[PDB]
Amino acid sequence: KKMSGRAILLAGGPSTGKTALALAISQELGPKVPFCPLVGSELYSVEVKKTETLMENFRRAIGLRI
Amino acid sequence: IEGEVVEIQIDRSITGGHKQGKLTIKTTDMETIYELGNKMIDGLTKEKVLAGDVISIDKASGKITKLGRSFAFVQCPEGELQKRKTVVHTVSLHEIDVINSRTQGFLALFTGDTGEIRSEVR
Amino acid sequence: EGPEQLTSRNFVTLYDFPNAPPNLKDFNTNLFGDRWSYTNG
Amino acid sequence: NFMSIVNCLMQLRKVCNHPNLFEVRPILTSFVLEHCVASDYKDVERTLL
Amino acid sequence: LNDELVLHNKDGFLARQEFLQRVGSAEDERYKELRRQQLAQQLQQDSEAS
Amino acid sequence: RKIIDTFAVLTPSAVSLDMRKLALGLNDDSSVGENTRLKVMQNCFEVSNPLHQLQTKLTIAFPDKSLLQYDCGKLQKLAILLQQLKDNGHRALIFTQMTKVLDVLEQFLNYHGYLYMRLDGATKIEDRQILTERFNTDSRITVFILSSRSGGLGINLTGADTVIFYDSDWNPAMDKQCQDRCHRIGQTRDVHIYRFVSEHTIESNILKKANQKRQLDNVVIQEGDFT
Amino acid sequence: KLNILSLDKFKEQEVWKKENRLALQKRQKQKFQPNETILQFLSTAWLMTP
Amino acid sequence: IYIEANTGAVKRVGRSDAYATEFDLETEEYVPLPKGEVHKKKEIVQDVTLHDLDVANARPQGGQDVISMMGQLLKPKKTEITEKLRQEVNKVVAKYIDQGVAELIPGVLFIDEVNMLDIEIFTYLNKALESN
Amino acid sequence: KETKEVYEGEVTELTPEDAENPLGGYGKTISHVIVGLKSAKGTKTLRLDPTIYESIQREKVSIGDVIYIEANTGAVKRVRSDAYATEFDLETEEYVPLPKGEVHKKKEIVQDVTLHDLDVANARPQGGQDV
Ligand SMILES: Nc1ncnc2c1ncn2[C@@H]1O[C@H](COP(=O)(O)OP(=O)(O)O)[C@@H](O)[C@H]1O
Ligand SMILES: [Mg+2]
Ligand SMILES: [Mg+2]
Repeated sequence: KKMSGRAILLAGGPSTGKTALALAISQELGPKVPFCPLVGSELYSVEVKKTETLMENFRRAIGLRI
Repeated sequence: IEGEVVEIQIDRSITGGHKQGKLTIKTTDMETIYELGNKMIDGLTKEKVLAGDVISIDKASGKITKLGRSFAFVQCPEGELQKRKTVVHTVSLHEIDVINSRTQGFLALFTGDTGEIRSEVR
Repeated sequence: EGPEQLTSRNFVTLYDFPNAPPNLKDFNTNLFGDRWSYTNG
Repeated sequence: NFMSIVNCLMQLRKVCNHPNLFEVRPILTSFVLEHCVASDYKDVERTLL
Repeated sequence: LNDELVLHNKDGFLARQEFLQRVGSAEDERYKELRRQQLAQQLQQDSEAS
Repeated sequence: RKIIDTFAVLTPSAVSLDMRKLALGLNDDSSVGENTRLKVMQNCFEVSNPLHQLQTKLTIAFPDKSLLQYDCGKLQKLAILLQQLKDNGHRALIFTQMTKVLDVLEQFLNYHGYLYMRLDGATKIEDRQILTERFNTDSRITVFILSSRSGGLGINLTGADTVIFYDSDWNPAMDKQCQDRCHRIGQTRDVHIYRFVSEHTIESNILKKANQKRQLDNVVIQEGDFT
Repeated sequence: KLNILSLDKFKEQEVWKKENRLALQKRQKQKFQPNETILQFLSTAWLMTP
Repeated sequence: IYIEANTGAVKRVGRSDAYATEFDLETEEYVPLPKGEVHKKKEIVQDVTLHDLDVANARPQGGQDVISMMGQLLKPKKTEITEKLRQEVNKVVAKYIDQGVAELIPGVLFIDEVNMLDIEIFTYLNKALESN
Repeated sequence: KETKEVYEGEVTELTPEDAENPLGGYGKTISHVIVGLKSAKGTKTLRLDPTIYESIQREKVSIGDVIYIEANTGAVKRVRSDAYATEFDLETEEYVPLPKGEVHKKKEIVQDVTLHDLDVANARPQGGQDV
């Protein structure tokens, strides 16, 4: 909980466990930490621009306990 | 509670805000009288209930159901004056999703005008 | 017993009728109107 | 400091009653974030018009 | 039943209690600091007056 | 109405007051007229709303009522046993060790429409005596829930034919004192005793201890009429 | 004799309590009186044929 | 009834059990009187997300008031949020966490099949990654 | 396509019929209402269930202007008349002539609707001051 904006991607052929790796990361992190899954095609909305949707997901990604 | 209406007395106070009701309802085995509150009277008066009718009443909802006029083509209801049953409400997951999206989203179940339900709802 | 077109009864309470059948009284009032009733005589 | 019998006691509590003695299923209601931003710019708007 | 139990305990129930007690300690310390500073101000004003 | 009652659950996660009113411009200070705002609010209040029930259901949600029976392992078995016992015209005495359990039972008992009463250490002596006297007679009152200490000692309950041990209390002496508060002299019917123990839990182990001490007395007391 | 009389008074006061609570339970609040001395309309539906 | 002071939400629990004998076929359900004093206070640790309390003042979901209902019905479509609202949200959240009332838990954003993205989204994500 | 039975015409007279109360009581009890109807070439008086009284009360029927009632469903619809049209100096109340023929009438009404009309009417709202 120190860094911010770190960006990694996992690259490989089909049927190699990339989505499985992401799901395992999410499940190991725990239900406390928010985790937003998405596909590339969701960013093409109808009523708002693509960048606004991406920023909405960015804001949705982090959480606050009060 | 289902049966054939035997009697109904109703008292309206002109320029008064409260009304007094009573009815007598029977089956082939039982026969009992009830007295009604406020919303029961109006519920019974919007659909004309007479002495030759067969009526079923749901206590939880207070819904009128007319099964037919016995006389004045349906056999008299039999058995106990009250009964219990089970009802199943079946609905699509998409409909549940649409209902909770917005307050007006219920209308979108028929007009088909709903746009990009937020992910947290699902 | 299923004759005629059913029977229902109506009544007025309590034991007093200030001016004719009160239902018929207000029927007579709305026949022509309050001012028309006043000017009828 | 020290705690060894309270473990057994509250374990007994959980086995006995179960879903209570700490919390119940609550009445869900929205968060009430209350600082707002309308009053911050209300003065500026009133000065402008 | 190991995995779901481990996950829910990673969320945990006592974790909320620890968070609440941390918040309680924080606001208690803030109140204590306010009390101490107000007492110091009163004492310095009293010493200045006399 | 039934569908909208059953399938409307979710509520907003965060709401901000002074924003709903500010959206329409109808507030204490706004660019709209001071009296023009009054006409529209009066009109809106005169306007009826057919979607009000959805608004209520989507703002505050209650966590059902039946799940209290569902969410405890002992409560389901207790309800089944109580229904079976009541259908056969029996009466029961329930025993427990924690006062916080009693009210937990009470809202449960009121959920099933049972006739019952209670006796613990916070009851006045005269009230206690009249309560036990009333329970000794009468039959509509079905179950009597007693604290294992205030009511666990010498008491002349006879009407109930069943004893329920919701929880166990360490040594078995108090358990035997509790379970003999029904079948002492005047019990004209067989007394059935049930004890609620959760499998694969700590409780079982505790129960184990008790039983040993029980047979302890069975190899100690040999007095009576000497030969 | 006095103590036996006292037990008899205990019995009579307990039956007094029983009848008192029975009367309290049966008293209820069925006294709305939504009639007054005003003009009231009565409607009945029945099928007589003697 | 059951009123909540923080939000003004009102819910009628139902008719009291005292008047349980007024109509033999009364449709209204009955509930015993609530236990404890009339005024109670509770402490909750409910979680939230930044987007949640951003959309909270971006567009409301008020509740039982007719004026709030019609206000939330006036605009049915979502819109782009100005950066000023985000900055005010950040300031409010910073004040909250400074006051020792809340804590911040960063999360993860997973994007499967990034090859569907176009050049403009890639450039904007490049710009937005270098944020705080 | 469906049929309807109609009694439409000009009111001749209307009167309740007092009768013995079915139960114990001290007051007038109306068991029928007699309504007379006259139209071109036809006239007929009818005895009706007194409970329909409110239908007159809500309809402001008056006497001798107009009337048009359905047979089985009950209720009454107030459709003044040319008989008293010129009687008043001036009036903002419309007048209709005497209905033609026998008071009792059989009417067959047929209409056609496309399914798209039914769908669009079901989806689209209607009413007055609702939100
Ligand atoms: N190490 C592994 N152990 C078990 N199953 C695996 C492993 N790696 C991949 N799989 C399986 O291979 C399938 C493809 O994984 P996924 O990541 O969803 O798609 P892809 O690997 O094509 O990106 C998954 O259903 C997953 O169950
Ligand atoms: Mg894959
Ligand atoms: Mg003894």
